[PDB]
Amino acid sequence: STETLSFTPDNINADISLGTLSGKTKERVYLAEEGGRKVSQLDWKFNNAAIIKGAINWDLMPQISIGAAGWTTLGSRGGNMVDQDWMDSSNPGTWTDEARHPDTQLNYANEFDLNIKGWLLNEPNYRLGLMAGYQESRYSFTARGGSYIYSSEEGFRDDIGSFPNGERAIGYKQRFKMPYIGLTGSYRYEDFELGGTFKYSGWVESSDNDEHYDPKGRITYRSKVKDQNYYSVAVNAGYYVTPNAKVYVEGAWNRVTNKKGNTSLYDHNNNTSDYSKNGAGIENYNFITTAGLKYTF
Ligand SMILES: CCCCCCCCO[C@@H]1O[C@H](CO)[C@@H](O)[C@H](O)[C@H]1O
Ligand SMILES: CCCCCCCCO[C@@H]1O[C@H](CO)[C@@H](O)[C@H](O)[C@H]1O
Repeated sequence: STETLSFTPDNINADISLGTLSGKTKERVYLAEEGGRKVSQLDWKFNNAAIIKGAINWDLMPQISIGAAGWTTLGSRGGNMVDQDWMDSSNPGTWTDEARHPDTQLNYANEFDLNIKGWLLNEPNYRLGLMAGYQESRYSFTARGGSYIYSSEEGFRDDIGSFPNGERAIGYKQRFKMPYIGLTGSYRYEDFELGGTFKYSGWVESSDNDEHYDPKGRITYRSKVKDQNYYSVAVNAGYYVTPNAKVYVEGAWNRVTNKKGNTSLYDHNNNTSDYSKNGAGIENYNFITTAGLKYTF
């Protein structure tokens, strides 16, 4: 089993699949000089965005395998976005302004992953291995128009208006660099196979770019968070239609826990910039449902 000294650059298997990606990311702003309370929060979300997913696995030795994976959206997907503010420092906890944007879309999203697997168990009917790898994912959104419910000077959720259809918009990009460790495995009875994979990271580095388009309030925000936590849980079920062709179905969840980081503001109008330590926060989570084929050459 895992105690067999040999080399097999010959052992390779490919994995191609289709499915959907659903998720949500929360963009937060904090005021250091005010207890570090939350003052802004943008909630970008979207469901069933079609994606193509694939992997190439090299089972070089009984002890270790190398793998490269990736997925990307197959076109855009309309979503939703909500922007709230807590301008009342005497009542932080209840939002004072809420802007809704149904006209939002996930322009695109993708991810690649390179890893190594150290097999603890490697038999014909069951596999258990440690993992170590690196992943990078990107997201890009755009919100347009929408309605609001702001708070006047001496009022509260009174200034209930509406935005110019298509005007004032916002662009939001993100990047997640994730070095990680994991556990993967699968048991096989007859031609049926059940498997799972778990990932963890405490070294995540996320960064985002928020574009506020409006020849009036045209600002650019940039944030970066470090040593952020990441968790992932995936499970699959499949059948060996042929000795070396597995048809399978899979479900994956993953989360990036919120943490504070630094942010930089760029006001194009006044050509003024502003830096604020621990002024930003970033978090997200995703659900990936997929089905496909794993061919072992
Ligand atoms: C097999 C891969 C097919 C990829 C094609 C995806 C087509 C959907 O893609 C979408 O089409 C819209 C209409 O033109 C555009 O406005 C969007 O920007 C684009 O993302
Ligand atoms: C078989 C594999 C098909 C892959 C289809 C890829 C279609 C490319 O998709 C494109 O990705 C860009 C990201 O840079 C987006 O900005 C574009 O709006 C999107 O259409």
